[PDB]
Amino acid sequence: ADVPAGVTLAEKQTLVRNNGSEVQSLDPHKIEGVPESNISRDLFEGLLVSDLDGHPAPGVAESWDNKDAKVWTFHLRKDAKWSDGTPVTAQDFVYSWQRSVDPNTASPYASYLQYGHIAGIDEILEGKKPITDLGVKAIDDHTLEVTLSEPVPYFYKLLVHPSTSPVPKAAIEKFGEKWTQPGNIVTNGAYTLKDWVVNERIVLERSPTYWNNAKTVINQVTYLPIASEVTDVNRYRSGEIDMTNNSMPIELFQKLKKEIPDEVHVDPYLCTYYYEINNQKPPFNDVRVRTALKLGMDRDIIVNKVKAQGNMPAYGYTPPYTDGAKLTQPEWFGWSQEKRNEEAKKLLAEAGYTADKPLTINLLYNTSDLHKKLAIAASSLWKKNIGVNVKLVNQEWKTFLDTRHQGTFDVARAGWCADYNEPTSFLNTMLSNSSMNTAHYKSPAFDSIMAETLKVTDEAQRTALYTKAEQQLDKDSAIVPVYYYVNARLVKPWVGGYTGKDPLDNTYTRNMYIVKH
Repeated sequence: ADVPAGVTLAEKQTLVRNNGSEVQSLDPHKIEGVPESNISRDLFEGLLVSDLDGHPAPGVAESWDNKDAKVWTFHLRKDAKWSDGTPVTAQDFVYSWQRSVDPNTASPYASYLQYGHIAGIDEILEGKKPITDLGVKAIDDHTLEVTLSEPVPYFYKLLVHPSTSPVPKAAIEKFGEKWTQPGNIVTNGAYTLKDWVVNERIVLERSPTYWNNAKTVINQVTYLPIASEVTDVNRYRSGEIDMTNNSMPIELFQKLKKEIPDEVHVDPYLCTYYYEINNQKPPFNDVRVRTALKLGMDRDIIVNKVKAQGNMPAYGYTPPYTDGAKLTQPEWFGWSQEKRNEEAKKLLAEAGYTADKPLTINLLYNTSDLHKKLAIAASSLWKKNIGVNVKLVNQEWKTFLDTRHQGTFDVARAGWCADYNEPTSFLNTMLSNSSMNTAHYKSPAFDSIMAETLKVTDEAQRTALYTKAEQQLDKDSAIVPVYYYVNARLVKPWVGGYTGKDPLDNTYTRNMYIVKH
């Protein structure tokens, strides 16, 4: 943290944040969600971190080199240390990345380093080649060399993601899944784990072995797992919570904005709210049925509910403000809803679903006051607009994510947030082979467009291809875009170091401080 001149720090440097739900895991290879990443960024530190503006900055690596954006060499800082005093080495990263891509690990982010095209990865992910063939090596204890199968100019931007953080071999092998328990866990971020009470709290405490501990200010941070936005705000107003989750109660926003205007932060956020269709679940294996569902949704009515927060109605997957995106709106997005509804019902009839023989589907969502209200509106809209009957099903975060990977759902509320600020962070999740493809969308044509993005010579051509990717995704009605996110949360006046200027919102507790109050 960089505390300004004049600021008087409080004696008690402690922070309470709502994390929104109970984490899947504290193992960096077993996570895929925002809540999981939030805690992971305090506990483990990779080669690079995000600075306050979201730009990649030195983490364990203090400097780095690249040849032709294909061989990357990272010089690791000599004082990088684990919480048990031992050094963080190149060898740690080799072990960790290998573990990330091992089929036996079953990481939901197994495909993340394949987004960077590390040599050997394709056949390792399929179980045809051993993990030790991965193109990552420890040249010496403090020099990590990564070899890619082709130039990837943005490869370095991936390396801030927690799935690329190092993990402690000895704790994992001694304790298996219990390695992340308070007595067993070994960490290399600014904090370590103090306490973990399921469905109550996770308490982290400052770790003096952290190389940059001298700059850390907060001594203890508590993360809470409260899924109810309304409860989050209530416990904020009564003094328990210092920072809410970035999920507002629709109905309370304007009142908050009127009563405590200086505590309401609203910033750009590179995430898209959508209804993910299970493309492998009949009848949604029919492009006509998916298209009907996409067109029949009234984005204007949904967005109008959160209007005060400034959300924009969505026409695709990749947020239009993503670095490197110059997206086009498809023709259907310029129609009236009436016209959209008429098209949708004709499509349904072509597929054989009529007024007299209507479709009933299940809409899955994760427990949340916001998603519930929006799901009730979505069901009502679909019934009235295109004659589809929609039943709601709610599941807790961890299980919700499980269900979507297992494919035991029809349609699901979903939100995806960039992991690095470049359109492949989104588009690579719809690759046929991706560990993150919960839509179960498989288009050889799409995959082929994405393979072309790394064969072109300049960034303008790459940008034009990302637009071709989105157009293909839309032509296949893989998902039902709803709205582009904003990052809206409550932050107490004495909390310092929250700038909100990173559009991916990768904040670190080590950057905050408590002003005397």
